[PDB]
Amino acid sequence: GLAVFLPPYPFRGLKAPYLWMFYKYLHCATDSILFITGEDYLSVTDDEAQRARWEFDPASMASLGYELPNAQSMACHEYLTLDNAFYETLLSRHHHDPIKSFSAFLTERIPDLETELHALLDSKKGIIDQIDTFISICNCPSLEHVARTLGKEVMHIEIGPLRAPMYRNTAYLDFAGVNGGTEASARYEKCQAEFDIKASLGDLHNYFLEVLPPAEAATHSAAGVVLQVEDNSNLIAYNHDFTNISLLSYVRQRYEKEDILVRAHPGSLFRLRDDVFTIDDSANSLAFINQCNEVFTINSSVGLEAILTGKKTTVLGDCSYAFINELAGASATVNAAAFYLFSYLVPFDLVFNQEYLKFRLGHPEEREIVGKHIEFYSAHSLSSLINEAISLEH
Amino acid sequence: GLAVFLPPYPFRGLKAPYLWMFYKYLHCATDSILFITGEDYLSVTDDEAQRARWEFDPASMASLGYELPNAQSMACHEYLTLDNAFYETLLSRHHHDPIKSFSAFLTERIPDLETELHALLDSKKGIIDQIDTFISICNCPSLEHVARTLGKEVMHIEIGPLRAPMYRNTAYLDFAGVNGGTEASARYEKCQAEFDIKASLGDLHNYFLEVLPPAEAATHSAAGVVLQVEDNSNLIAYNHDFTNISLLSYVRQRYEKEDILVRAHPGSLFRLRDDVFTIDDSANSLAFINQCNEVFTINSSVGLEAILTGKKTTVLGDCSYAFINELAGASATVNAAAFYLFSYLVPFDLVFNQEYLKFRLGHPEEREIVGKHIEFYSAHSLSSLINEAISLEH
Ligand SMILES: Nc1ccn([C@@H]2O[C@H](COP(=O)(O)O[C@@]3(C(=O)O)C[C@@H](O)[C@@H](O)[C@@H]([C@H](O)CO)O3)[C@@H](O)[C@H]2O)c(=O)n1
Ligand SMILES: Nc1ccn([C@@H]2O[C@H](COP(=O)(O)O[C@@]3(C(=O)O)C[C@@H](O)[C@@H](O)[C@@H]([C@H](O)CO)O3)[C@@H](O)[C@H]2O)c(=O)n1
Repeated sequence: GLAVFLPPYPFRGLKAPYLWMFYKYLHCATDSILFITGEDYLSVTDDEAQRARWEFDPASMASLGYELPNAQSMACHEYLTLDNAFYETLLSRHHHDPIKSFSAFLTERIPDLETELHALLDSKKGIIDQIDTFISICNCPSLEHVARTLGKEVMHIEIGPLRAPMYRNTAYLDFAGVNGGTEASARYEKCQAEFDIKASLGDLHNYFLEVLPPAEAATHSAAGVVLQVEDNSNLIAYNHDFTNISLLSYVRQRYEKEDILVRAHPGSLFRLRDDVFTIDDSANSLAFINQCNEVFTINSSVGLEAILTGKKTTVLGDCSYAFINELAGASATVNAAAFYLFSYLVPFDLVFNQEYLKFRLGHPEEREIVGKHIEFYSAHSLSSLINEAISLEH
Repeated sequence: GLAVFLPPYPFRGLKAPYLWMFYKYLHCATDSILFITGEDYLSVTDDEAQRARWEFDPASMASLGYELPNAQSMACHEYLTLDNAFYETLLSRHHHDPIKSFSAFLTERIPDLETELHALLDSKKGIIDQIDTFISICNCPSLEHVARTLGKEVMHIEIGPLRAPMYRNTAYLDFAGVNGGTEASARYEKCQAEFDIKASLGDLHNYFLEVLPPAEAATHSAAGVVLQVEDNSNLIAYNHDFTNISLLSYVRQRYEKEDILVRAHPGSLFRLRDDVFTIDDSANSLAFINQCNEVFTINSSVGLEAILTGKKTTVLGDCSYAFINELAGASATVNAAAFYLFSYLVPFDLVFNQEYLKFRLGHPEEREIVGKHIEFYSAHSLSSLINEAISLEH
């Protein structure tokens, strides 16, 4: 079966922080799977002092394609629960800074964590052997080390950078790292010679757009700045020490403040005062981007959007799509982006689909991977698969 | 004379960033002083695309006690100007992050900076010998190293944590460090035995309050969180890696979100969304504090305010006043705070007064220092000086 790691540790101050993926796996489940999680994920469903959370909102539920589990839905599966005192103990080893503790959880081994994991995984006999792969929603070297000892692979799975309703839903699936430490550039390097895509970057973008585009390229700001959620894993671990405020100061070295348009992240706790910069108020990030000559970001999904619409983009942090931007030729960039969208990214629902997971677990050729994504999307060389997908969809 | 260091480097994206202190020294000047600064501080006065800055606002001018210089006012003094390409070069040595470059400027030696300083300081003969002390508005180990080579002391001078109109204006003056690396705790340790202050912490606070207090201790939040300006020197260098967002997550480990009251810094670029926490909207930080049972801060001036009003205070960064909070007994805390307010802090105008600077340059006894501050404030042992000041002022 699948071993799904949904750590309960409330680093950002929220209990059961990955509850939406717990509900998505639980909704889509054909076989039993092993949850490695925390008591919180199980009791939130009945605790009334938190039904104002967004994972219980029918608009988020419909958008991610899940319904709330019931007693029978829970009982198909096995559960292993981590405890809190390791969390308390972890905080005190990092000066009671929960954000530094999160950083450590994302980027270093924690021996106590590993022992707890090793203990739960043979808490009952037969558990270990039934495990076909681990799935983790974030990088976790404690788990990756545990997985090596046992001979298990680790699929790192997260919602993608293109999302409904603006786009088809996409998801990440990467054996090395999600967001940080990814293998997207190395997968492309192995197959770049098979890519001869007869489309522009804009045509790639249109294939994935599910809406009429805004499209008012008239009136502009020389520079657009993308802000991110301040304590997102991207901004804690893979940011190269850039923050929202040093990103703005980066931009202000280069442009006067009258030439800068700044878009706060809708999900951030913080908004911009209407004092110094021109604050964007577009209904969506695509219409924000189309108002800017160039775009500056740490590692937000919106940077990919800026690259697919042809904009000069500066990417200051590590991310899965950076390598696309770093290519020289215009054609080289198109081919790298097409591999990215059609083969690195996965149609969102497949990463919760157990047979597609078995497929990826056999490490098939890039042609097979691209042919299975396009089949899902549309419901013979690799280049002609994509070229025709583009040509027919249009 | 005085050698005043007002670095022109626009780390926070603002030219002539320390312009208000340049205008305060220029207004108060009796003798010629040597400015070590940048071309920007001189041309801003005539550049019309920046008279919207707050240093030209008659309300800031009246509050800090200065008027704008004229041609004659400038001509009393000598000027030495730093150049920009060292700044450009510094940025590229820190991944073009201006906030990391600022951190380095505040906490490490920069050899190129030192050579530039050494060059300007004997650009003309006789400059060096006329220098009686350097004054710097922030810590700068390049300058401190330069000062040691030449045999000069460095006064670190900044606006204090108590400010008009809520309080008498105060200023910092410290030979080792301002904000970071201060000597306040070590000055107190040398004289603690001379301190027997017959007053409460509240009476200390009242001596400095210049307004009727708000005073509505009825209705409360278990926890108040103080946010700071995100790219302030305090939050770049002396913060122990705490940020506004990890401070909130620190508080959320300890209290539910319904028990937390959060005050953004009025000067920050960012305000809080009205979604998750109760956002304070008091007219001033004192009325915010009086609504909270305990107060959490990195190293904001408001933490001192919380300590003078008797509140349980948590201080997560380095600051000049921390040592007061770390004391055990109630009496011990009063005495440490009285030394802090009456002898560590300086009445704001004296730190621009050239004869008072000569006084401090002779390193007089704490009794002399306290007697000169109280004389300024009111216009014989150390304990009876303060006890009577408190008793008469009331
Ligand atoms: N200034 C911004 C930033 C984002 N968005 C919108 O918010 C979405 C997410 O972009 P993000 O910038 O990539 O958001 C974060 C981030 O802040 O870095 C937080 C959260 O989405 C989380 O999903 C992580 C990664 O998905 C972690 O795996 O990424 C975009 O696709 C876009 O719809 C926006 O409109 N404006
Ligand atoms: N949440 C806050 C923070 C501050 N203040 C008010 O703003 C003032 C400054 O407090 P600060 O928190 O100490 O402000 C900063 C800071 O953000 O740390 C920025 C700026 O004042 C600068 O003066 C530095 C030091 O003065 C640097 O020497 O300190 C307080 O005295 C108080 O009037 C407030 O009302 N609410």
